[PDB]
Amino acid sequence: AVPETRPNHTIYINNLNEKIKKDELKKSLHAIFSRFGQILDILVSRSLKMRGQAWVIFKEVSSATNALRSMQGFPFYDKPMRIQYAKTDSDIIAKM
Amino acid sequence: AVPETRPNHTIYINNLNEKIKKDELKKSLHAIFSRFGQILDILVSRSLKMRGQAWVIFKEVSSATNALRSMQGFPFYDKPMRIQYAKTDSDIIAKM
Amino acid sequence: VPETRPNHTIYINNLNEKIKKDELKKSLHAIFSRFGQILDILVSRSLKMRGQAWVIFKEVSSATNALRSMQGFPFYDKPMRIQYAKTDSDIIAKM
RNA sequence: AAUCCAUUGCACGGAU
RNA sequence: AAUCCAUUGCACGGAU
RNA sequence: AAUCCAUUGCACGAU
Repeated sequence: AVPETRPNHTIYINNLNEKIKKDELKKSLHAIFSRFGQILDILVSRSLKMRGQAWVIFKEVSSATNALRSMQGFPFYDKPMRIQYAKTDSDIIAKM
Repeated sequence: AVPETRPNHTIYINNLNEKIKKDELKKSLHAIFSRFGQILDILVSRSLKMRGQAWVIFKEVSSATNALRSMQGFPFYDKPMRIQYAKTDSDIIAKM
Repeated sequence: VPETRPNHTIYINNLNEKIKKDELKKSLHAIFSRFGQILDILVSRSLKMRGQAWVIFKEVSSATNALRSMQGFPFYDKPMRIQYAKTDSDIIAKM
């Protein structure tokens, strides 16, 4: 009923400022989130259905959990980050 | 009146999505909060003054504290959870 | 970058500007003192300082618990917006 | 049950 | 590219 | 003092 509550390698961030372009958004997300552990990748698209959102894929679940708990609601480009766990494993995680 | 930050066995959650019925709310709250320690009870009522709200009663204060620090603002049925400590001991805790 | 790096001081903005300084400082101490010892709470109502406060904790763990636990929580009908101070408070920098 | 009005409320309502 | 309109969206748009 | 306009700002105007 609430699979977005289940710890995952990947955190799902939405309510992101949609004026930020892909390169700056990924650089900023990497600078903020890398103190929680090794990031495998950050997935951002600016298409209609994907804007305002990012998937931050951590090597370790423990890093994802500490990232979500620490950065929940953080004011980022004038908007509080909204963070859940990804509903399903990112392909790069499932592949391992 | 300020948010209550004095630790207590019980956490008081509001800003809950009032479309979720009592039995599903309790089941979903149990699934989220059981990772912080042993839950003694979850009190939900749908009366006028009690809807949007839940009391989660932890066996140890340490579990409430971790629950509040970790799940504050968690996007739960499209609304960020607002978590304080309960102002006063729940009855199950008081007769202990 | 630095506003996301733990610091002794938390920076709060989006505060209800109608709250006067004494009640704001007393209310912020009641909220934040439960996370650990507070060295100081700096509030000014000047044009550039209003809607904002700096809460200086003795230990960084207190500031981290405070920011994580109270992020977004409504205060005088406005969600508190909490970051780490970009630079150490003078009282910390001196210590 | 459902839709609608109203309710942000610290505990152990109204309409079709 | 920019501007305006629309979009809060769980993945691996329209107009000058 | 109260109110209106303006200000979302990282410090150590009007009756």
